[PDB]
Amino acid sequence: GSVTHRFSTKSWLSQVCNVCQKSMIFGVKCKHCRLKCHNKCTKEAPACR
Ligand SMILES: [Zn+2]
Ligand SMILES: [Zn+2]
Repeated sequence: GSVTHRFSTKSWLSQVCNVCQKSMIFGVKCKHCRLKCHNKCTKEAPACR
């Protein structure tokens, strides 16, 4: 079928990117593995195991 995980958007308030970690509120939820990362930051964040 497809091994592509679907990401979602989230922005609480006091949350920080789990990749570059900076002043902002950007987060993405990856299923199959369950991870959090900037709106994208794919260049920094690793590959969804
Ligand atoms: Zn980031
Ligand atoms: Zn995943």
